[PDB]
Amino acid sequence: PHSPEDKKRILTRVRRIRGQVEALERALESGEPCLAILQQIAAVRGASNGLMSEMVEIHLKDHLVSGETTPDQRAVRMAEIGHLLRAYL
Amino acid sequence: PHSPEDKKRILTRVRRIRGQVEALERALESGEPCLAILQQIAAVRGASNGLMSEMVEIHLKDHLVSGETTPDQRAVRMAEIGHLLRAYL
Amino acid sequence: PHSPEDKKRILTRVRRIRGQVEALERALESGEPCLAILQQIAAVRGASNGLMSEMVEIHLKDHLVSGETTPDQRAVRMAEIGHLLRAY
Amino acid sequence: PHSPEDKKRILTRVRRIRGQVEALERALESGEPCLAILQQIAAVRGASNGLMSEMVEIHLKDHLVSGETTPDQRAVRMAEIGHLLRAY
Repeated sequence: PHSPEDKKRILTRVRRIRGQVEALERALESGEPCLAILQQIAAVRGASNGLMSEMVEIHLKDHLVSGETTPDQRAVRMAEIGHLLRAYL
Repeated sequence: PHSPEDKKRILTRVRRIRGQVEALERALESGEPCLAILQQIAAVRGASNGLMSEMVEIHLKDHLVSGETTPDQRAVRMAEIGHLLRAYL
Repeated sequence: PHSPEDKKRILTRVRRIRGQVEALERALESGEPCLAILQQIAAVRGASNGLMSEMVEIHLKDHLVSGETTPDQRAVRMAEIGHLLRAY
Repeated sequence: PHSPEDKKRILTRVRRIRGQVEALERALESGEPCLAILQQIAAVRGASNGLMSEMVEIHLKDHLVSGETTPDQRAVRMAEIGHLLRAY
């Protein structure tokens, strides 16, 4: 995220997830039911996906859309993400 | 896909999928075992995913990287597919 | 799918997919815009997933839930399906 | 997870996720480049997915396969998980 507001809202998502992952680690140590564990992991998966989507859009918008850039510059930028994107599906 | 070669290899992938979807429809009519159908379905999901990844990459290369475009042009192009990408994950 | 009710609803999904894929093949043959093509491929991927889901739930219910089975019988049936679930 | 080995290996996955998320939280606080962050976020998505996968397989084996259960018991257990599978 380039702009402060983007940085801000991504950090907010990450701290939420950290909290979920901490709650999940507690439940494993404390021997909480298998069902609950499965549910918590599903919540973490959903939130990680959601974070990935927002972050992909921010990155593309910041590096491929904005700025009086050249196609050569944007090609390098696209290549850096290409591996990430293939994996995303 | 803009270039003829890109159009060609996507059409090639789609025809492959058509073949699978045709075979699967056959297996359903023919009362073939459930496991096989589940498998054939899994292969179609797999090829559909792979087709998506590749097309996303081609589209991003053709509309966001290539061409002496303005940031305004790229924003319209990015918005046209923003929804697809969110949906893609 | 075992039951007629589950068998109709799966075929209906496939024929729907068939149609989308033929339309997609048509748009590629006719040289239509990238955007249109991207959008249909995305609709086909989505329909592929929905179908995978409906079919997984059917298979689990038919082979793991229904029937007075032994854990051994269910272990075999589960194993043939497990790798698929991992990929999904 | 029921067995100690399935319990250890899931905890090990969660702790590694914990680590990645704290590392990610760190890069954001410190103002590191966009690309690094996208990459770390992508590794966490990947790890979340793998964990979901492993846990689904563990849950299905422990509650649908193992144990002299009735189809009625398995139906209740299956329904509790069905939604999760669809979204997955």
